[PDB]
Amino acid sequence: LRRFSYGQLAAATNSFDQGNVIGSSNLSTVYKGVLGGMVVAVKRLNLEQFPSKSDKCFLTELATLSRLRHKNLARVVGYAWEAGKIKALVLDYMVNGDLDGAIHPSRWTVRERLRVCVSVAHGLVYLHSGYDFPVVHCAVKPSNVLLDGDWEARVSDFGTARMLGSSAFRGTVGYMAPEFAYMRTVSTKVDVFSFGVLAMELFTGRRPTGTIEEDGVPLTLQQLVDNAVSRGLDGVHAVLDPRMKVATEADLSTAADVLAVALSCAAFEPADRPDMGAVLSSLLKMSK
Ligand SMILES: Nc1ncnc2c1ncn2[C@@H]1O[C@H](COP(=O)(O)OP(=O)(O)OP(=O)(O)O)[C@@H](O)[C@H]1O
Ligand SMILES: [Mg+2]
Repeated sequence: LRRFSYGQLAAATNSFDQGNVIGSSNLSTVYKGVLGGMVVAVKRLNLEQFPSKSDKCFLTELATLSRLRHKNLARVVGYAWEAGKIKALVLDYMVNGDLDGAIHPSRWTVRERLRVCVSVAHGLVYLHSGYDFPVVHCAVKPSNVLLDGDWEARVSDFGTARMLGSSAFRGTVGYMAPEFAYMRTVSTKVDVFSFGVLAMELFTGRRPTGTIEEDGVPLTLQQLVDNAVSRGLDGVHAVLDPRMKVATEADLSTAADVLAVALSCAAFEPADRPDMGAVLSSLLKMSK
């Protein structure tokens, strides 16, 4: 875990040039950087506008990510920490962007999307039980899944992690377990829920925003998928991502099986949700 200066990160990011921006939110800007010539991502918190959650998310990401390692997790290289000037994480650069960009001939066949689910599941199994204490990520969603030079998925963005010991929901709310969104309850099951929603979006191509139908009742992504799965393989086909090739029985059957797993993950009651271990198990049977 190297500590970097402002000047070092300024130089690496070409003076934080707009053309090096590879990612943005209200709370941070992520820059491509080059330090032995190692390519990195520099996640720079927005200290000027949002000092106190910049601090919370900075320290959370730094404390959490510096203790963890796994092939399906983002990797921290170092940080810069100069109050009032810069707080930044220096991360392994992931050349193929994030899963949100990948979702919204194509490489993203049913098998390749199943592979991403498996990879993310490995990351989440490690978070929940591979370290000395369970780490709950709390923001599982496609924009927090990055892609390798080998298109291997990596769980990223630990700014909301906790260590234990038109639309229907806009922005990121559609990914959140109800007990997490409404009461900030944190358990490993909140990540199981979000993983279910991620998998649904990955195979339908639909953000989990949902829709207010015209009686004013919201149709969640989960309910859309539940209705399709209940209508059999032909129902599932109707709801799958139109940009995804679904030609063989095997590809449709595999996608149907993922959505059935995703529906169990997104159960309303936390106790009805499987653990990530059983989720991984189901997905590993489906990669055979
Ligand atoms: N290591 C990395 N390599 C390449 N791109 C990255 C990396 N980390 C982040 N990005 C890009 O930056 C975007 C946002 O970064 P990140 O999610 O870490 O912080 P955030 O924007 O504050 O979180 P959120 O978007 O959930 O509010 C990602 O969607 C991704 O496209
Ligand atoms: Mg974040």
